Amino acid sequence: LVHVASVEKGRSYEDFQKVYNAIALKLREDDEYDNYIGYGPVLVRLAWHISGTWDKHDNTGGSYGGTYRFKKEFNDPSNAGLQNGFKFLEPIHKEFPWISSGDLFSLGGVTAVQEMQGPKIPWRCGRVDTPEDTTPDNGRLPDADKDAGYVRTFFQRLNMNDREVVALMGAHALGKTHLKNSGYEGPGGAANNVFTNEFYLNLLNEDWKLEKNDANNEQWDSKSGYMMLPTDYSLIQDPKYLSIVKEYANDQDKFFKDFSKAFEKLLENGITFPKDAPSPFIFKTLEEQGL
Ligand code: HEM
Ligand SMILES: Cc1[nH+]ccn1C
Repeated sequence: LVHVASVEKGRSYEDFQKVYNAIALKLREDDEYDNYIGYGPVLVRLAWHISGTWDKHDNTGGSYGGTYRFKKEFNDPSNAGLQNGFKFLEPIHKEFPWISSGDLFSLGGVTAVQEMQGPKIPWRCGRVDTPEDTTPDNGRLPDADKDAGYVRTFFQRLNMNDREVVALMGAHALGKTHLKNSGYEGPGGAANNVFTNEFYLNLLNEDWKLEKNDANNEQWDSKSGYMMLPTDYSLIQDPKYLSIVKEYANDQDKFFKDFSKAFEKLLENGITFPKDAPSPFIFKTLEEQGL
């Protein structure tokens, strides 16, 4: 497979900035979802799940085809809880019917990170909706109950190296695990709808205890009321991952820079950009615009 980026006909930067502003205005507005966490965290989890199905060996999956819109992908056990993110973006797709699904789902993630005071993420347009039979089968997204070798081997399918994997995982400072969605429960820290390097500081500074939860799954729990998945806790059990965790805990700006590069890479895997294509857009936040 080759998936060539094709700009939505007649659209430029100012068009996409209007879709970004519509998602950001609605994030401000529906601030009550999930006990006042808001929809920012479920929207970056949706952009990572529609992107994380990519396989570098045959170029199948990834964000290009917008195939989460199909039942097979929508009902994947690993996507439980993302229906909420889908339902949020649905009025926005009725308002801007010209944008492709892959472009809207991925732009949802970019807008959430920047509006949660995260780094600016460069974003490219050009994903094209593909037919229901290009939908990847279930089972390509990662399990939580595993160790650092599984994590490393998994992320190699999307060709992510150690630094990219540790930077990407800093997003687990956001939102929370939910028992009915995944069999895990709890938040990762206190500031769960503001983007900071909190995931790393908690992993280095809390007194974590391994316990089983009400679903019979193990997780690491701390005195503070926080939790870590086995795959999260993995990052301080592997010596190469631990040096990077320490780096990001001591330097949030380095974390923001590397998260920005890795998250754009993740959202563009599997897509060829022609060099006539527009350069990546950097969108302004509501605040930058006085809105
Ligand atoms: C080995 C990698 C990963 C595994 C096993 C994993 C697993 C999980 C699980 C079990 C949940 C909880 C779902 C729920 O109950 O609602 C979760 C939540 C979340 N994940 Fe991941 N994750 C991984 C990587 C990532 C990455 C790379 C990102 C983003 C760059 C990400 C972003 C999120 C976010 C923001 C949430 C919170 C969503 C909410 O509050 O509803 N995850 N993850
Ligand atoms: C710490 C954590 N792991 C997954 C989600 N969260 C919040």
